[PDB]
Amino acid sequence: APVVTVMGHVDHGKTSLLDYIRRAKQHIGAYHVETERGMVTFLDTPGHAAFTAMRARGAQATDIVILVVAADDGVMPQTQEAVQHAKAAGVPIVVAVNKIDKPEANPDNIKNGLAALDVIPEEWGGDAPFVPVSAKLGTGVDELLEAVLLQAEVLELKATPSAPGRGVVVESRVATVLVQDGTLRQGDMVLVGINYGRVRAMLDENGKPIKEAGPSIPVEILGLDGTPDAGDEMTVVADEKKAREVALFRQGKFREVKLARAHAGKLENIFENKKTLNIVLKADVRGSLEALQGSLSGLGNDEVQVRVVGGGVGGITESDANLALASNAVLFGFNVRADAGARKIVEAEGLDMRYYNVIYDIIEDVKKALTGMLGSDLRENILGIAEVRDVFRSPKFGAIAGCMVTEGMVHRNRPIRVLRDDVVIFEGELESLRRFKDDVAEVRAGMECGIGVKSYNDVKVGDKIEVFEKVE
Ligand SMILES: Nc1nc2c(ncn2[C@@H]2O[C@H](COP(=O)(O)OP(=O)(O)O)[C@@H](O)[C@H]2O)c(=O)[nH]1
Repeated sequence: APVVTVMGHVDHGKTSLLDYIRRAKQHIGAYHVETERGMVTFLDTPGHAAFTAMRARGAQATDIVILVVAADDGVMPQTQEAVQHAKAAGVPIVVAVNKIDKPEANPDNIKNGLAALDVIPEEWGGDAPFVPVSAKLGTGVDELLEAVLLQAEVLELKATPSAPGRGVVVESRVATVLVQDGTLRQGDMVLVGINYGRVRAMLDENGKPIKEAGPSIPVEILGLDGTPDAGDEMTVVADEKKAREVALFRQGKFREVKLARAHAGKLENIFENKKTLNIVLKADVRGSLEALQGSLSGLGNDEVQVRVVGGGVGGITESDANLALASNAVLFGFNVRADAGARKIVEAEGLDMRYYNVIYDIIEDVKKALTGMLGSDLRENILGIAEVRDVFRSPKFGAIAGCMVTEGMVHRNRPIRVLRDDVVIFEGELESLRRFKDDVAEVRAGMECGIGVKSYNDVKVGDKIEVFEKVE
């Protein structure tokens, strides 16, 4: 009885397939279906973003993952990101073409498009299965439900019924847990993550009250003193003082491990702490991604092997940061900046995150990291940010844009970058800046000004302008 997570591109059929499967044989976070070949359960929330977030806390609540693609407009970049996320942990991947109920959409380019992703099918090399399904039409459910269990061909031992409570939390709305090992008879003391309580309500997916929990079945518990996190682990204790002592020891241990990760996980400590140095790469364009991947694929043979575990085009989404945290890798943003959630995750944990705007710099830094004598605190710094709120261009010289300066100081003697959607578009120099039509040469923090950049008039609303100095 494995655990299934649905993964795929947006608007491809993940929710539709999950709903059809549930209806064939009240949203809490998980559900289960009984089949003659064997019971199989699914998690309500699909997508790799939620899958890796709980992965990052060592939960490992996945057994088999299924990709859903479409015969039309198939294998989009998010599908590649999802398969990367599934392979980083390491699980068998079962793929399924969903929209095979379209006006002659051929499920043939999908196979040889996904083949060049280490998802080689059976008829090609014999590595992964391919199934035609259709949530709308209904043809293909039986094949998928047989293949999900057929490809689950590991020992699958343990999960002993008579065992102490051991499960993982899913959704802390009252909460829900999908227990891995043991039984969850109500009334006994329970330690759910950093939390203590007693089992008073033990509702099921359909709301029918029960008292016993299956080996790999979900259950919604209610009665705890509050709300734990979404990736913690739950067990059974006996003494409330024991639970409190365990909670305080967990505070101490987490506070120690955060500093240990922020220390050893930096790029500067690669040689000291093989080890198969992992990196997570983000680039502004596909060419600068492929070139960097080809350069970083081979670097050092006898000592340390560098393998890229990510690779995407756009800003540093919090899913990318969660993947890097789970894989304990090093961020690498080439001409791309992080978002708010990525900034939050990087601030919380260690997450060595360094930016670059030159291809050679990344190879140089990685070579020194493998060598072990790299220099620290180099390659410029950020000294000011402004947000563009209005762009006006008179028909005599149109380059001025109104900007609100946020958390920094913008000046005239330093080069600038202009970026949209956390992606840079131009890196030149500052031509003019003025307040109240007065040509001031220094704008403080929190102020408002009018900025015009030389030899570039394309600024729009909601941009960002960063000012930096090459300091060595
Ligand atoms: N023709 C056809 N349309 C489908 C099929 N499956 C899903 N759809 C449509 O595609 C959309 C899928 O959206 P959905 O998967 O729920 O969004 P997501 O959860 O963000 O991926 C739905 O609005 C359906 O109407 C199918 O097998 N055939």
